[PDB]
Amino acid sequence: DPKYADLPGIARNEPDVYETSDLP
Amino acid sequence: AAYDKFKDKRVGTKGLDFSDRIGKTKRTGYESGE
Amino acid sequence: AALVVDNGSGMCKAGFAGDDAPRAVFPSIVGRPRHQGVMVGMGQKDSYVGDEAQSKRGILTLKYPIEHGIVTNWDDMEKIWHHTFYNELRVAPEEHPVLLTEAPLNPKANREKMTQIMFETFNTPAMYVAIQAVLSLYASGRTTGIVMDSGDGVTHTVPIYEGYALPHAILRLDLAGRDLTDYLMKILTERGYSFTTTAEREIVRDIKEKLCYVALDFEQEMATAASSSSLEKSYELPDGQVITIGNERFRCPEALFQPSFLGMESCGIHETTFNSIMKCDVDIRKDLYANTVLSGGTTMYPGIADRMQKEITALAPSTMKIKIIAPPERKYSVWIGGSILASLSTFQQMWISKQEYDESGPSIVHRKCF
Amino acid sequence: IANQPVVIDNGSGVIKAGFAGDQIPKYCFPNYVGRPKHVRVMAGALEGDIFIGPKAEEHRGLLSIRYPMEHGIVKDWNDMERIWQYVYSKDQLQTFSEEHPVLLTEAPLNPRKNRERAAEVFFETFNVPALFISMQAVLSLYATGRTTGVVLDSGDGVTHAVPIYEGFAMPHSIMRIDIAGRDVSRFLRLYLRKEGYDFHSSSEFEIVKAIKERACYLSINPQKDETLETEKAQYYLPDGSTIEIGPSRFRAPELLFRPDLIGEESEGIHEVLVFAIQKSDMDLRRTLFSNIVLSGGSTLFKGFGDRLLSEVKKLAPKDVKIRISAPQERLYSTWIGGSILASLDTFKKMWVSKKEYEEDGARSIHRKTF
Amino acid sequence: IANQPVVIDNGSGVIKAGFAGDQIPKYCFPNYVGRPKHVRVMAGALEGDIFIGPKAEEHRGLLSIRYPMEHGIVKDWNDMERIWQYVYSKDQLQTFSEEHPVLLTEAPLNPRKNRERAAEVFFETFNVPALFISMQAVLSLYATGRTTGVVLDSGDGVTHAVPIYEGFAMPHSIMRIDIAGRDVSRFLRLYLRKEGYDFHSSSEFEIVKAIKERACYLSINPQKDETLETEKAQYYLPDGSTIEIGPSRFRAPELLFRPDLIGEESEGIHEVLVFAIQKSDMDLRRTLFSNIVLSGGSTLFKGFGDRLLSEVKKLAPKDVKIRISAPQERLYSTWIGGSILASLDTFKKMWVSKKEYEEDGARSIHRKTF
Ligand SMILES: Nc1ncnc2c1ncn2[C@@H]1O[C@H](COP(=O)(O)OP(=O)(O)NP(=O)(O)O)[C@@H](O)[C@H]1O
Ligand SMILES: Nc1ncnc2c1ncn2[C@@H]1O[C@H](COP(=O)(O)OP(=O)(O)O)[C@@H](O)[C@H]1O
Ligand SMILES: Nc1ncnc2c1ncn2[C@@H]1O[C@H](COP(=O)(O)OP(=O)(O)O)[C@@H](O)[C@H]1O
Repeated sequence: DPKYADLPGIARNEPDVYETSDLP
Repeated sequence: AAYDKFKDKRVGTKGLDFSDRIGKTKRTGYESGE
Repeated sequence: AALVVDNGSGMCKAGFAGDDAPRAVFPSIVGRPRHQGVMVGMGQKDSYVGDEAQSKRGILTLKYPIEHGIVTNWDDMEKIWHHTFYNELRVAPEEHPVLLTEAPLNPKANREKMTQIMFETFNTPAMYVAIQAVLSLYASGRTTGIVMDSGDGVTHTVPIYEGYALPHAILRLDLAGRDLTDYLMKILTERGYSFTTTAEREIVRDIKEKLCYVALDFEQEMATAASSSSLEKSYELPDGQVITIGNERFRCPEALFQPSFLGMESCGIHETTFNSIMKCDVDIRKDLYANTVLSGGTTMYPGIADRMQKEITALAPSTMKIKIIAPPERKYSVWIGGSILASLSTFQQMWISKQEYDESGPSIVHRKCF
Repeated sequence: IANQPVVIDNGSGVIKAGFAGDQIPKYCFPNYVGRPKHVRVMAGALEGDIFIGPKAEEHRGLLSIRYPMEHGIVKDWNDMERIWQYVYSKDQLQTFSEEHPVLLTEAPLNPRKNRERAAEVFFETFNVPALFISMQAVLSLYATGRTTGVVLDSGDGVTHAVPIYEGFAMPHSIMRIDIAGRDVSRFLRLYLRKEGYDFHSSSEFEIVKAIKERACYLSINPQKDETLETEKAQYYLPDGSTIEIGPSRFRAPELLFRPDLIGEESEGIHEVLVFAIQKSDMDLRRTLFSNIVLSGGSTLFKGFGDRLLSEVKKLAPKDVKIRISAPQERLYSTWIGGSILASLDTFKKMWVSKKEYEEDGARSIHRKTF
Repeated sequence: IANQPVVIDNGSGVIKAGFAGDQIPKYCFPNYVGRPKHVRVMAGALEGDIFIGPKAEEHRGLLSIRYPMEHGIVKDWNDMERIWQYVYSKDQLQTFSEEHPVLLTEAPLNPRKNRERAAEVFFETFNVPALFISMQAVLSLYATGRTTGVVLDSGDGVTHAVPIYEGFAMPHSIMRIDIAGRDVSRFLRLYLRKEGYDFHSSSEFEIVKAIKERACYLSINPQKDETLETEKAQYYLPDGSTIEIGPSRFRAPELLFRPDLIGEESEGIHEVLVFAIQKSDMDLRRTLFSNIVLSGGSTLFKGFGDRLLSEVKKLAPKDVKIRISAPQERLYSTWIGGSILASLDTFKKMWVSKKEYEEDGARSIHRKTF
């Protein structure tokens, strides 16, 4: 978001959610 | 006198590795004097 | 109303607080004649001081009371102050308070005896001793940066950050202007021109100030100096006799950068500044590199800054920017600092009065140092 | 008066301050008091013996750093009081403490005396209209906008996990461990000493923290990266000097998963998360694995999510859907929650008024704390 | 192996060498390489440009002293290798290095690169059958004949405390500080210049070390004796000149208890001992206070036991029995331990063979060394 982007401690180029595979 | 006291003392040097290796849990050098 | 009096081993710079330049500047020397049992003429002074001792070099034995920034003969030192106050300045020591200057890491005995004389002998209303290196910052108006105040007696490097000194980072070297003069006399004698006597030593010092310069590349300059006779200059003595200094011209000042020549068994003046910065905090090193100040009259050699820049840059990191601060008026930079500090209304509280001396004792000077 | 309440996120590393309604914290500064260690010699030097926030960061080399709070517990209250005074000062928010209510965010399972003394400051020393203490985990849910989820908040001072389901918080399933970001910095320092780089000074430890943040990745398989030759990533110090971190890069952050490395008889961070879920009733366990929320600064390590998910998957039951959601503003999530909660009209009933505290005392805070 | 192992105590001040079984080290010489600074003119004059041990002690005035190792870290490896060559030479042990196994005793928490390079020399330059490196603290326990005890080994180079219980060593409770005997000698030199005694030369610094050993007492109350007028205790220099040491006797050695005097942000020797015990488990703390073992040359100062016991008693818990044990041969304790350990048959299994080193490399030293 461009609003929070001004802050120094922002995560960039990272996935939002880590999840397991649905298929066994 | 100090030599006589420690004369028959032994250590187990099998599997010994003091180094900062992460693999395979905790290690304690010198197992026993068996 | 206050007096600034720098107690230099070579030259005594004295004047009133607020003045731009010192009023009275004379050599700190006492000349006693080599008188025999044979009758002498009229108008004969037992001991000459300053310009008089410099005028009558022929007969007078010139003895510097200060050796390596330490007062060896205190009785003669009092006669220098007496000539400074009564004769040169034309002022009573009872009227004005006196600001004095000390070199860093000096013997404790100097401050103890210094304060005793001024309060007891001269009966001054107040006396404050200041560090020469600290005063030189006031002249440049800089709170941060290291100073290389090289005098006739000793050379010292005192790094100060935002007006805070690092006492552990202070380095003192006995190598100074007076040792360079003695070195020049020896190598000139090897060339042919012999200088032995005290009067001749002073003449060689006057020659040194005129001819001698710092080389950027020592080996390349000596190689070129050996090849061509373009660097060779003539000098006219007090007598009709003329001398050709030759390659020894730029050889004398090299000892500052390579003390091995004189045999000091110490690091060079460029290494002392670097070593002091390494002893300093890692954060402030950047600012010390940016603000390397050169002070005193021993840094008035032509091209000393060029040699210093090269040597410090080699020692310093490649990414770091090294800036040397060398103002035209370095010689009087310490005294001007004293005049600025003495003029400041804040310093009015820092003065030690006669009453404070009588109550506490001479030990009061040790408490009110830093 | 209903003046807008001030949100104060009392973090171990950095304190985040601002008024309710603000989207981001305006004023974020390090949580420590820097005092000058060196002696003042100049008359125009830096004034004050106390430096907080950007003044301390700029003039770090001069100052001696000392953290008042350790593992989210205020050791020195005198220093903690001055930091809250700094929040209200002209440099930070610049408002009267008597006009605005405050919203404080403390860690879970702290001593009762800690809250009592902290409250005394905001009611007695500061005449604050109203004070409300809130949980870190509950605020994170307002920021994320989810009623159901496990909040794993791994900070610099403390790491804790609080499972909250559809607004309800299970107080018996809350797990807290003392080992946090500050312990990894100390553990990395040990590896730098083994390489041969000494950082004894309080200022130098802040550079070690910066080195960790710049160049430190979490290994997915420790035995693979242990065996494989590690790339020696150079870091440039303020002076210019380069340090090769090498294998210590991934060995330092491993402490979070194996506390036996530092030599602490405790569970790993991955065990804390799963164990907290396993303590909850059978019905909710599957939903808690579905709704996992990461927070705190110690989650910012490269490959944190990948390693954590692998460790949770091994400990977690077979054929269960594990979805770990990380907000991009991991550091600022807690404060953002505070602003959202504070903006609500229900907040008027939630806080304890100055008059209410004076009548009942500490008891009111203890009842409403959780 | 039939050939007795050689014990080499690589101390910063003096290297102690001898064969296992020997009651005392036969071969003890200062750890530095002296090179002649003056020019050789006559035929039949002293042969060689390198002087080590008694030859350097006899003709010290001619030579320039240069210590290869500082704080137990080899600065110049070329010089350190030549001294190890001197240990095997006709003047010292007079034996082949390839015939006898070696036992090296380095300080704890030293750089890995120092240990790696040091070992490489004894396998590459010297064709040694087997090398085992041992800790200073562990060897001291063999000499005393105790499995349980805290070993406070304050050497010339480094001061460290290692708590060991019934053979077990807690590696996380080990505390190391660079400040040691050599730093007090440099710190005393500072006071000698302030008093007005110059010792610029590397040979003159060795006289300052001799002055320190002869005339220095540790005050029970430092501020009391600092204020009180001190008796000017005279010392006779090698040439015949008399120097008055005065207050510098007790003000110089105080550095061990107050590192803030030099300006280093480290713990005092008394804090190192107690802090190392406090890190240990609650059950063992009382036993570690009961079993305290002093080692190293820097404990030989008059009133060390009286000052240390007073400082430990203040820091230590109330109603705890504090017994400080001093071996009569404090200086030789570490070497004797090496001889005792080396004489044991269990020592054979501890060895790293030449063949083993060639196969594994540097890894073998890290795997088998503690
Ligand atoms: N232009 C110059 N060229 C060469 N040498 C110089 C020059 N100016 C000064 N010096 C040397 O520097 C020495 C001291 O400089 P000076 O001009 O006396 O300053 P100073 O502050 O009076 N020294 P001090 O007596 O300790 O206060 C002289 O004795 C000369 O040897
Ligand atoms: N990019 C990063 N990578 C790894 N660790 C980081 C990073 N940024 C910050 N940290 C660590 O996280 C800490 C910040 O913790 P913080 O979120 O302020 O805790 P709190 O919740 O107590 O306020 C820093 O001191 C540092 O140790
Ligand atoms: N009598 C003494 N009084 C005070 N200090 C001493 C005395 N004897 C030796 N020392 C100091 O102890 C040092 C000896 O250190 P040492 O224990 O031999 O070192 P290491 O344990 O590293 O081999 C000397 O260099 C000196 O500084």
